[PDB]
Amino acid sequence: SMKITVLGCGALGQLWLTALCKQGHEVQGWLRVPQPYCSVNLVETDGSIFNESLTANDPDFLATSDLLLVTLKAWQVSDAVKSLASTLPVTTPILLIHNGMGTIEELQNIQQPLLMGTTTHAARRDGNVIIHVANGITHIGPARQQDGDYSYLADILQTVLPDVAWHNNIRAELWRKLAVNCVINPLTAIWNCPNGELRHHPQEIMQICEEVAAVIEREGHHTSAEDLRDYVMQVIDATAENISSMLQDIRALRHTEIDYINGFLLRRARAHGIAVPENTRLFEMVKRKESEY
Ligand SMILES: NC(=O)c1ccc[n+]([C@@H]2O[C@H](COP(=O)([O-])OP(=O)(O)OC[C@H]3O[C@@H](n4cnc5c(N)ncnc54)[C@H](OP(=O)(O)O)[C@@H]3O)[C@@H](O)[C@H]2O)c1
Ligand SMILES: CC(C)(CO)[C@@H](O)C(=O)[O-]
Repeated sequence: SMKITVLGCGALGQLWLTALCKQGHEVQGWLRVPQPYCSVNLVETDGSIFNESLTANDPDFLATSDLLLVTLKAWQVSDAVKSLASTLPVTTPILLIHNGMGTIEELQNIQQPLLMGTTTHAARRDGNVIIHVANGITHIGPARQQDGDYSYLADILQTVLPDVAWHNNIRAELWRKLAVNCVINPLTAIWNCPNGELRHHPQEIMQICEEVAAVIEREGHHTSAEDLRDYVMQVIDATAENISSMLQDIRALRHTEIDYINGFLLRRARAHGIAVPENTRLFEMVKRKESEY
């Protein structure tokens, strides 16, 4: 029924391409370097394997797509989206799913309906396959004031890769994800540790949460440092044995998403005159680790 272009055919993109294929939707990948085909290779939670070769980089397929689904790293997002937006119909919604925040600020002139999403699914590259590590929920809603009700997408996507929840205002959700990510990613990348080690660092966590709560406050959302801290510990307790995405990036010598996590927090703090010494130091530490490669 649906025709979807997936931009960013990595771990997340392949997860969605597989799911969308199993429900009989028409899909293609959009790759950085144009190629004969997009190969999709996915090991599901049980152990089953999906192997397909799909259309890639077809501009006509793009011009007649019902949705652009974007599953790029946050620093890759807005240049890639801008370059596809003049071919995609002015009416086709663009759904951004990434960690961090700050991309919407880079996409103010997009004429398409723009949607933002967070997900707790986990998918990992293991050599040449993607492994679906965990199931989860994807929260989606409008990116901007002008973007309307595309809740119909949530219904459709619930039948593809549950669970999916639509929110008329997604901001609170982005901030709560940003808060946990400001804690776990830089600290794990710095200490080279599994998430669960952070349970030994309650003072540092709480210091970061106080800074985040102060900014979220000024951005017009009711929270407290204690509430954010409680949520960080839930996430830590749930993921105790995991290697965070930022630590995985570090270990693998890839560029990190720091500019859209703590980096974005710093941008919002500075815009309001909120001193965030601890987030600043974590940001500098991650940037430094990256300069060693
Ligand atoms: N994986 C997960 O379990 C998970 C869970 C929750 C949230 N997320 C978030 O989702 C986002 C995507 O994560 P991921 O883990 O799926 O990353 P990923 O595996 O690196 O996938 C991104 C893909 O996009 C490709 N790409 C880079 N620039 C492109 C461009 N300009 N045009 C088309 N393709 C391009 C990359 O190829 P190259 O690497 O060759 O450049 C890569 O295959 C991140 O913000 C991440 O934090 C991931
Ligand atoms: C919450 C989180 C930090 C758990 O590892 C995840 O967003 C990640 O790894 O990026």
